[PDB]
Amino acid sequence: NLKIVRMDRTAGCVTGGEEIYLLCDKVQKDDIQIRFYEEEENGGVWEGFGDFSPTDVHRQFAIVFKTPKYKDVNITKPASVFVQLRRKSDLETSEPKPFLYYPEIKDK
Amino acid sequence: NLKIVRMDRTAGCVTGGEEIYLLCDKVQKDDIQIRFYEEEENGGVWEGFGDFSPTDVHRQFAIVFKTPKYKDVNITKPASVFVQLRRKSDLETSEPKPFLYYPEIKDKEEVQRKRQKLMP
Amino acid sequence: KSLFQWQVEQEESKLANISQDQFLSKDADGDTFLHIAVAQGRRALSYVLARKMNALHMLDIKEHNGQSAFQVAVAANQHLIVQDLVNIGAQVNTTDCWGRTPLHVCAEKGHSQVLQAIQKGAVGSNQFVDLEATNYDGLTPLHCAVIAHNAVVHELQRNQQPHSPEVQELLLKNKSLVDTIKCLIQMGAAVEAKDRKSGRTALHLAAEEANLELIRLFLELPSCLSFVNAKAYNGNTALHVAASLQYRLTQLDAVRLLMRKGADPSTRNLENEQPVHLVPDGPVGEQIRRILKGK
Ligand SMILES: CCCC[C@H](O)[C@H](O)CO
Repeated sequence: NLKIVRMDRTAGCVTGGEEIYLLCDKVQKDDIQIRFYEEEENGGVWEGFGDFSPTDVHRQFAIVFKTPKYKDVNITKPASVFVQLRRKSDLETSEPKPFLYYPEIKDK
Repeated sequence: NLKIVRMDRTAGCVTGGEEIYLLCDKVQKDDIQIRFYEEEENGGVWEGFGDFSPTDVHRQFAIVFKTPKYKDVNITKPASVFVQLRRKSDLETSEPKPFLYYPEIKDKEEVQRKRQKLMP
Repeated sequence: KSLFQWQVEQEESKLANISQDQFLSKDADGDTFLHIAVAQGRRALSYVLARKMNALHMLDIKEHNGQSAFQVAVAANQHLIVQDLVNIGAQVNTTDCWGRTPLHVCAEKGHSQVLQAIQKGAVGSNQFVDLEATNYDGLTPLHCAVIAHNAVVHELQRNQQPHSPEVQELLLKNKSLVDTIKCLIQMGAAVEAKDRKSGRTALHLAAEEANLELIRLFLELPSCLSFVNAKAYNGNTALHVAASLQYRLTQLDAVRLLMRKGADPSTRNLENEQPVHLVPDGPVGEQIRRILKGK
């Protein structure tokens, strides 16, 4: 299975691009994704992916990545989403952790 | 051999107690220290140690720890120090990484700034 | 007729004048008159300016820091003014620009009277106080209070001088933070709430510092046996943490206290380790080992 053991950040600005350190159970650097998602009553989810190269996977037990941009960069209230590890080869996922996207401060 | 691969913070408040994720080459959880240090003019050395328990060492390849208090919490300008891994058993050290201690920002809510304001 | 009733009716006698363009206007910092009055502790003036801003539904105007006048009063520790503001409907469930709720600010600073003010004001304004709100660090207000108290305790067991302006300040903050924690719990805060970063409970957080006063406080709660063996994301319990610590003068007593109040020494973390497997080498770990095995 997959498991997120610790994350140094569980909130981020909707603009994305912010660096996060994630500690995990053993993964393989070319078979791992970090999936952000948000399930509305809808039929097809919103999703975004953590930005990192395989070299950012540290000794199979940690990943340093940048947050994806949230779907709406113009929100005025924080949006609660989820983050999970996903394996590319068999699409298995870790249990989801809550992640908070907060509004951008667009002045100066 | 010891090595700090990367750290999620390269600066922190002089007050210490701030959580840092450090990625390292392989260590043993009971035999590792994180040492902040600063050479001083009289030839002495200030040192402070990252605060963590062995369980905060993640699978021998990462350490989550709290920064030590800097030697002087009353500085008005940031102070640069070095941070290194150190093995307790043989006192081998990693190459150092830069770390910046900055002054405590009192009253960030700007309460006192408003008390000084004037009204009709 | 109490004095406050006099100065209030007296206040409105002096500023039934201002009016409506001058106190709704914002400073370069975004501060209105109420923000400043609140910060200065002008209870009578704050009451009047608030009532006039409230009628226009402009009570919760935020400055450049994302702080309403109510949020400013919280930070300023003006619990009298706080209660006045929340009573007339000031939004309790809000954040500043750093993502902190008024409860979080109370928790960090140990403003228990402010916290009690919020509780009363919310009752008299039909407001729901979200005790489990998380800040940008994934922490509930209880979490913040515990971490703040750990820092105080850790320092008290380190500074060598009573007469210091800081230590007497630390001593009072030691008391105020515990009072704040008690208030939060009395208000219904979940001790078993987990930090979003690591899955630590308030008990876990206390155990990290071998914080005897807080460990004792939490373990006395009715739900003690329901969270004493709670596991963080890495599978560790508070007993795992206590047994493994860098030497503190209160480490042994923390382990004893956890054992005595029902912590399970056979619990295993993700790496199948029990607390006994985590003890430091040498005599100290041996002493901890006996406590874990002994009755
Ligand atoms: C501000 C003093 C800098 C200290 C410096 O980082 C270490 O002594 C390097 O030897």
